[PDB]
Amino acid sequence: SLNSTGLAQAAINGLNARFYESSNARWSSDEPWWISGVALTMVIEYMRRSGSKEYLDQVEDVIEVQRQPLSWWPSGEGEFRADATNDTGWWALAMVRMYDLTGNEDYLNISIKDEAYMRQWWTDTECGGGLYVDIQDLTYKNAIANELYLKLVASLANRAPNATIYLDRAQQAWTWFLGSGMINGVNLINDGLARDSNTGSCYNNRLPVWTYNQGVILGALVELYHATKDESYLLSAQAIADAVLSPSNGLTSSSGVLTETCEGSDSCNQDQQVFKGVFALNLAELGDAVAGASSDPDAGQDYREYLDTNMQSMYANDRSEIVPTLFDSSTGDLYDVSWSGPFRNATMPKQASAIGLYVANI
Ligand SMILES: OC[C@H]1O[C@H](OC[C@H]2O[C@H](O)[C@@H](O)[C@@H](O)[C@@H]2O)[C@@H](O)[C@@H](O)[C@@H]1O
Ligand SMILES: OC[C@H]1O[C@H](O)[C@@H](O)[C@@H](O)[C@@H]1O
Repeated sequence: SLNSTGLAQAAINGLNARFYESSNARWSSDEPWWISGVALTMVIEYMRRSGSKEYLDQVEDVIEVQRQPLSWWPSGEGEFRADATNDTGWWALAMVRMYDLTGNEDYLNISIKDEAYMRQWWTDTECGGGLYVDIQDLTYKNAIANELYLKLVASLANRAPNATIYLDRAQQAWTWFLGSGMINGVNLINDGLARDSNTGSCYNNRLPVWTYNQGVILGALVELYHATKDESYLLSAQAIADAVLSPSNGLTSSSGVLTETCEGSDSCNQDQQVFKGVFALNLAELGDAVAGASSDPDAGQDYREYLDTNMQSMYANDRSEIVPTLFDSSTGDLYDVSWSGPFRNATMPKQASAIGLYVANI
């Protein structure tokens, strides 16, 4: 009885009415810039799966302005090339989805510039591969910057000209990620790697298991499947997704609701508030690829049922509505960080995570 398309549009309206800045062509200048890129990916994804184009003009506005050289990183020379490789990766993947929606080669070209920019900080001399996240310091090869890069080259291997060098880079990047040790004994991905002070060897730093570090890798393995037709990539993604859905690992509550590790202590900062929706959208990409790769009608049913359970829970316990006025006739929905907990406030990262879950059910 739940229309995920209608609720996604209501959440996007709530996101715009409360957090969109027309004068800046950006959501919430007080919140991390990379989350505007995630929010743009959510809006673009809503339009792709629903067939709507209500926000196409707004998206183009954001793209044209945020494409300019960043005031805090002019050496990047615009095209979303920022001071952290993970910032560039989020916008690069948004530009891939923009190309998927419009077919405009201009957006694909941004994604190609972003790939070359990110590879500038891939080094085989530390950890045998992988790239750094802190461009200025080069002290952290974490999980998210390398999952974003892996998903980028894997997508370019399916859409860009000269896609062979991108397929070669994606297969080598996955080989490094697998052998890095960041995937642990229960098939979940820790935050990043640390380096031995004496030997220079790298090891899993045992930092928290974040939901979006279990999601972006699924989209990367799905794009690696499309380019190779090798179901081995899907099986590896399925093992990671299964670990997230298993209540023994703590990411799935006893009610079957996705729960970030910081929700219990109510310590989720601006970054962590958006992590859940990123995983949900990527899990929908896996479930779609799994269902199409087999003739079983029940293929991917566990992932679809999981997304539906979380949608209903957040529908009933995490929802609020903006108060309409005599002057502002705007309508929509607002959401907090916990998909099962109550509503205390609504911020842009929590709103963006909200849209991602609804779009994952479209
Ligand atoms: O919150 C957990 C993550 O925290 C850091 O990533 C977020 C921050 O780092 C990015 O380089 C920049 O975009 C910042 O603006 C952003 O706030 C990393 O430690 C990451 O590995 C963690 O998962
Ligand atoms: O304002 C500074 C600007 O650059 C920083 O590196 C990032 O945190 C951005 O999110 C922020 O908007």
